Amino acid sequence: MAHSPPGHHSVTGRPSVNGLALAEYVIYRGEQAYPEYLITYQIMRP
Amino acid sequence: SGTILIDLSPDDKEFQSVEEEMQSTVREHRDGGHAGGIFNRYNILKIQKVCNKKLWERYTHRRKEVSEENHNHANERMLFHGSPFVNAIIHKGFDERHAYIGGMFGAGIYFAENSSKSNQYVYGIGGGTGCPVHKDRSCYICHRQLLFCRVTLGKSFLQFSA
Ligand SMILES: O=c1[nH]c(-c2ccc(C(F)(F)F)cc2)nc2c([N+](=O)[O-])cccc12
Ligand SMILES: [Zn+2]
Repeated sequence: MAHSPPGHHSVTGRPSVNGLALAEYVIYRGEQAYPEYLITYQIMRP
Repeated sequence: SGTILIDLSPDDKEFQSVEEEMQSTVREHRDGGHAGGIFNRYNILKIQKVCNKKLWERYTHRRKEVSEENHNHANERMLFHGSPFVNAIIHKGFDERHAYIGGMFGAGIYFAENSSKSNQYVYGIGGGTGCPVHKDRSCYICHRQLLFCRVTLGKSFLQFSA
């Protein structure tokens, strides 16, 4: 696992071509996330 | 491990607000459904609260350290995470073994605002070979699992991604 850029705790991937896409995020320390909900699902055929 | 899973009732406001975030953040993907399958919505079968005192205290300790480095602002978000290692994460927490070595922003742990983005990683990088039963990345039968996670961003480095 790499380090976050100096002076930063995470990276934000800002959508920059796809106008509809939401952001993605990267942390470099496992302690900075807690898995609060487990969602069991199926994708639905349109 | 110390982890218990508590089932939420569909009548519980917490079940309903987590389901809405899952359903409302589906988008179309540039791969036309290659990785995660073709769909506009989910059939939610179950939502469980992940309860682990030790993992929670590990998270809140780190959150206080970040907050004190960032003018008392943790910059906490609720984000999706899809992984073949979801069962190891709920028991042992996130660590370097859950990192995406080849990710666009280097070796880290990736989260998404779009539930359908996290859905692309449930069966591995690029959807791997799809469900273990039918080898189908667009399987409509097999049960899938995602995590909805509490994530401390603190001071986040902004990468514009064209
Ligand atoms: O929810 C997400 N999960 C994963 C992922 C990647 C690799 C692994 C594995 F190598 F351990 F198998 C496990 C999970 N990657 C994401 C990305 N991304 O582009 O990395 C963007 C947005 C969300 C996610
Ligand atoms: Zn299947």
